[PDB]
Amino acid sequence: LESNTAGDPYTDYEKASGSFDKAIKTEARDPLVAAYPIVGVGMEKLIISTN
Amino acid sequence: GDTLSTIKAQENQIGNNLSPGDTYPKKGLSPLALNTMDQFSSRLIPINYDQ
Repeated sequence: LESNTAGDPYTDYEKASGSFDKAIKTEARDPLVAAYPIVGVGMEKLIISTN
Repeated sequence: GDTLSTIKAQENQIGNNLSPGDTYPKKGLSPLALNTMDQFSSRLIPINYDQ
């Protein structure tokens, strides 16, 4: 009763078929695992310039 | 180890064409100057006293 079971931009057929972007991991091909990025930032150093 | 700046090229520094094996500016010309930091090429790239 849902065209997008996982709630992501890709329908159940596009996911199961692999007809979406080719850089999406293969676990996100089944309709119950969301194709979904988890992006975070990390600081490596901080530099101060006295005015 | 300190990244002073990361600068995306502005209108002054964009190359229109670049074919395989070519170079911008073409071979026989001089290098292009990357001397501005902001979006409209109105601010220069500064460094500290220690740098």
